Amino acid sequence: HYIGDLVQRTEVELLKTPNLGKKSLTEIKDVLASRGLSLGMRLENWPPAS
Amino acid sequence: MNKEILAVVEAVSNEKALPREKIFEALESALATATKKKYEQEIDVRVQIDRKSGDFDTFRRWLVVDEVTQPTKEITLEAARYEDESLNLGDYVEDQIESVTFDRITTQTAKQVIVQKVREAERAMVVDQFREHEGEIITGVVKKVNRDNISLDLGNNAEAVILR
Amino acid sequence: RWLELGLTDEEKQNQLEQLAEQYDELKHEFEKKLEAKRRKITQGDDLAP
Amino acid sequence: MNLTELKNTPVSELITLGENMGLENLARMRKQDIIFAILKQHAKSGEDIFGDGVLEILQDGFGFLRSADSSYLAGPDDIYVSPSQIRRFNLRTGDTISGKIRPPKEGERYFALLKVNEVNFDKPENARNKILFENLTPLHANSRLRMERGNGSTEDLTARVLDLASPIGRGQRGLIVAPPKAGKTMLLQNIAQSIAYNHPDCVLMVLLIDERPEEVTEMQRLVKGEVVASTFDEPASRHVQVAEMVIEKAKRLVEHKKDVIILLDSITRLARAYNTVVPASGKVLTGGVDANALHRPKRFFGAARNVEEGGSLTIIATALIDTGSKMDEVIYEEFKGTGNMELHLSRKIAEKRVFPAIDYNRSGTRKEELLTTQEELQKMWILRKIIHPMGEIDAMEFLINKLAMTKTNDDFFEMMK
Amino acid sequence: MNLTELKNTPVSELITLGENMGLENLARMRKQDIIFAILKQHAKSGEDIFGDGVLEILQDGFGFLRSADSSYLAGPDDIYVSPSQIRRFNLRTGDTISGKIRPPKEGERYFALLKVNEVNFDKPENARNKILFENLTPLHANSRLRMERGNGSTEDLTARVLDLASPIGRGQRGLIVAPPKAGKTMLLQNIAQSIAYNHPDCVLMVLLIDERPEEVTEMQRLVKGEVVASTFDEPASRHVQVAEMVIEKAKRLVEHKKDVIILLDSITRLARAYNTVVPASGKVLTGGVDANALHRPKRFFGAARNVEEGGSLTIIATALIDTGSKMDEVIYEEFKGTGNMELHLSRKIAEKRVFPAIDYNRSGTRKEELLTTQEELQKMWILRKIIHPMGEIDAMEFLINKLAMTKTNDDFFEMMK
Amino acid sequence: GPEEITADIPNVGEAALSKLDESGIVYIGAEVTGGDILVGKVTPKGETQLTPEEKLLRAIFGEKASDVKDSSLRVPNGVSGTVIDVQVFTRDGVEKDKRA
Ligand SMILES: Nc1ncnc2c1ncn2[C@@H]1O[C@H](COP(=O)(O)OP(=O)(O)O)[C@@H](O)[C@H]1O
Ligand SMILES: Nc1ncnc2c1ncn2[C@@H]1O[C@H](COP(=O)(O)OP(=O)(O)O)[C@@H](O)[C@H]1O
Ligand code: BEF
Ligand code: BEF
Ligand SMILES: [Mg+2]
Ligand SMILES: [Mg+2]
Repeated sequence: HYIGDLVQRTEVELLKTPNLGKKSLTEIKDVLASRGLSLGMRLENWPPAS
Repeated sequence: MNKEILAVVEAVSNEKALPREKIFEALESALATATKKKYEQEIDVRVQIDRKSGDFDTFRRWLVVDEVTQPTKEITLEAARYEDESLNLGDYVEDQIESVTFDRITTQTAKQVIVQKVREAERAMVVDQFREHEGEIITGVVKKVNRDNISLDLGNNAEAVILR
Repeated sequence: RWLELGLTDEEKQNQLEQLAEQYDELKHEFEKKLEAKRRKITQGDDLAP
Repeated sequence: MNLTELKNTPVSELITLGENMGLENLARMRKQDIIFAILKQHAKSGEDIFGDGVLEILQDGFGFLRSADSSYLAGPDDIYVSPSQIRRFNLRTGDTISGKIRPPKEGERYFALLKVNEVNFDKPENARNKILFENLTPLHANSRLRMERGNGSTEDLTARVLDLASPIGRGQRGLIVAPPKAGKTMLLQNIAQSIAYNHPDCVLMVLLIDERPEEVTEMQRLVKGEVVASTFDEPASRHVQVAEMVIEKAKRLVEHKKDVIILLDSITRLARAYNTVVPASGKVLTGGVDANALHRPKRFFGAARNVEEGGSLTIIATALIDTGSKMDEVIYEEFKGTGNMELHLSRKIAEKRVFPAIDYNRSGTRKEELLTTQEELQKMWILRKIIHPMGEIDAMEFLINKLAMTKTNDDFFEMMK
Repeated sequence: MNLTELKNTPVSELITLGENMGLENLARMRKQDIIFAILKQHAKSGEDIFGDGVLEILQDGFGFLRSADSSYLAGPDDIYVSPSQIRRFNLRTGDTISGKIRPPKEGERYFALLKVNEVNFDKPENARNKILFENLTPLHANSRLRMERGNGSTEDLTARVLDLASPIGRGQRGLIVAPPKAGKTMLLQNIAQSIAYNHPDCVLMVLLIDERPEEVTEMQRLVKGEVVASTFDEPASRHVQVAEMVIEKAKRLVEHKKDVIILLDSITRLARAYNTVVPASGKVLTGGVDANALHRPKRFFGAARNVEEGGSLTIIATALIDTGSKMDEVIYEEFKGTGNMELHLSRKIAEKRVFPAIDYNRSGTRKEELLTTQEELQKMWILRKIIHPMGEIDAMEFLINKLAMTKTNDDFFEMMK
Repeated sequence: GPEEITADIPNVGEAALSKLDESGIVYIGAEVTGGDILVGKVTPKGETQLTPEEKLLRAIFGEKASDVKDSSLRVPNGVSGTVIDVQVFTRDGVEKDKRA
């Protein structure tokens, strides 16, 4: 339910969840591409401050 | 539309200098750059139109590599065991269909790509036909003598060059 | 999609078949109106000699 | 009102009815539009219409129910059935339908179906969950079809010789190899007569393709069962149409566990019509024959089989040979090792006024052990071994003289000992 | 879920399963799409799918895995395999594959392969570095195939006479030259029965081309091994398809060091289908035969050999002669000096109710010294020299009377002295 | 010869022809300020021998369009605006273009 909870993880688990086909995966990856960030990062400051 | 693609592939000007598989690959590259211009992102796609009769059925290349840059054409090795990829390079899959190959900008870029391809084809044909006469003497009128070099007519679309 | 069943034929099936016939007539009339509108909006117009 | 009473009635009663209804001058048009206008008038003053026929599904989606007497041809008499019935009852091409129908309004001209009543002589509930034709398991014929009537007429001896040379059973394939001028028409007529007199429970169907019309009219009212025929008067399109019609009718009937029997004449003409009607595939042999052009005829001959679940289908298609062209020759070569029961009728015996001209030496049937008993088979083999050293005409006259005195094949066999 | 349990099960259990799964009306369509929808439903509610079959690579690049019971035909039941597997495991046409498969999403309709498990009944590691078929060194047959069962039934004597006239071994080429009406079907059936009862370790394959469907269904469940057959019901395209399928399967199996045995009937019909399916090359002889049209059949007959490295391939293809046309005649002439073991079945003895009708005088096998022992060969030569002055029917009945009393060929030989 | 609405207009740059589609008609919603092309009409001012192979060749290669006269209608000078609707009427027998 948070973007930062999605940036720090890869899509190997995304396809594990059922009903996650080409549409959703491509949409998420293109949205994060337009946003510049990458799918799968490494940060320790999480979540500040929630 | 397939009838028009046919009419084109069978009604080419130089059937010899431009073989059938060459027309196929030229149309494929033209429709590929058309589909590239379609999407705002950068994603490489071949059309693989049925060479003999049928219409197109595009694909979507994804370039298996651990990188993430331009994720439209990115698939990590670890997250690729699904769909029985199991490979390092060549994940050219059919995730993308519905190509439009007849609108205005697509037709213009296809005409441009066809011009480029027939020019490349005639160049390759003339060079690998008149290269056999590399040791012997060649006779022919000069097209035009420029400063850096001169260009010579050798026959049917046959060009040679002599340096300054 | 399964309007048709079977029980107490003598009158239940009679009423169900009457309803199915009404449904088929309605569908045919709708298809007729569709085709009429199609051939009206797609007929070649007369412009000038 | 029912349809068949007005279909199979003479046109004179139709003219009288149309004149009594106070209508336009009726006798000035086809029988088709005559009966169409008669049904329209009877529906305008009367109750719902009751129609019947065989269903054909086009590539368009809807269906046409056509009658048997018009050889299932297009016209005002057809019945339009929407794809909604084909989705509800899951109809198929060749379904024998009979039920209620209504008159058409503007935009339409065919009588639309209101409610089906009998589908292939069966209830729609029983026909819903059924078994497909190709999904059945073919087998060899077990119940032999008795062709001897028992009266021993002047011509039934032909059928007797047939029982002597080719034991026919439910599910067998019969190929009558006979040149022209040989007398196969009355042979098939007598076969149909005997098989309807001895086995009236199984449906009997005959098919005359590229045949003279006089024979069509004289056979359509001499034997039982619907006599569907596509004479040479029409192009090959109607021939392939009626071929599909009859084959789908037979498939549906055998799917409903009914012993179907088809009489096809001739198969070479049907294959020629197929060759000229289906588009060419490029490859062409001598005689103007295509490769795929024989695929559909082959299928048509292969549809016959003995179903293990219920019922069977027995086709008897005659191959016309010795015409001069190469079409018939290559067709007979392609169909030689196809049928499991050949019957050769040499013209040498026919031209000598010796009927039936039957080449008993070259005729035979495979797996006849499953159709006849033990001592019957032994007597048949003894007779075959006795007749084989003889020629054709001499053996034929010997068999005729030995069969004329007796009335039953059993007494014939015991007297031949 | 495994595929074969649903493939070789009767369609009734499939109908029951599809009705229990709460699906659409299933019995209204082919067995193919029935099992396709059943697998789709079981995958939607269940685990991965387990499929198997034989692989065919098209000119397109991908591959299709097809089942044996449908004679390797296209349909919803095929398995799509990407060229990535053909690049990784280096697949080839005719590879027997079995492994895990997944359901298709939009854009696709065939079950895509997930992971191979068994390739030609072997591990992919062992199959990676292997030896090609044509790279092997052919040789003569050394291990003789014993066709005598030992019980001495009413019909196994046929096989006995076969052992008397044509010693068959692993890697031999058998040509059965017999006109129609001669009784070769049950002969091949008994041969298959004996060779499966005596040698159950070697794979047995039969092929019925342009054959009646009833024989196909009665042979597909009477003998061992997958009975692949392309009846006359389909065009020649399916015939050449199944020919390549079976030949590539045999090539892969013999490359995996397995004794493969093919029974082909008939070879003249297969060559005719080849002639009409492959484009013409201009040159045409009498009977409508092309020059290159026999190249592929020739290859098919030449594939059989005795491999020195491991395993062998023994084909037994029967040539149908005496039909009237010239196609079969020129085919038998071209294949006369081709097979190294001919077996002639004259119809003169068959029509006399004397089975098996075997022309022992014209039959023989080359290099039989590498299949039989010394005294066995001496007794065979003595018997040949004794029978040769006799005719055909008399020699046949003499052999029948001398073999009926004995139960084993050894006691027969010693009693013939 | 009859006049056509093909998008083959010579003696004009591609920038001016960018407002038209492949059928030679401006897209619905493309504004125009000054005198510009909006309907690609051409008429054959010459003789016969206009073969389809010649058409597809001229569409890609060859010299300029021989017989056109550039009879295409342009928006009058000074008047501007944004196109919002296009209507087409075709005589029977003549196949309708893609915009129709
Ligand atoms: N069983 C029979 N008894 C008497 N005459 C026969 C018999 N069979 C055939 N014929 C004669 O042979 C002729 C065959 O005519 P037709 O039916 O046109 O031959 P086909 O059916 O072979 O074309 C008839 O004129 C008939 O007189
Ligand atoms: N070994 C045998 N014993 C008894 N009868 C046989 C034998 N072989 C063949 N026959 C008879 O010959 C016939 C051959 O039938 P079929 O298999 O159709 O011929 P073919 O094998 O020439 O195609 C059978 O009906 C059978 O009765
Ligand atoms: F009636 Be004939 F045999 F054409
Ligand atoms: F000889 Be049979 F037709 F197989
Ligand atoms: Mg006749
Ligand atoms: Mg046989």
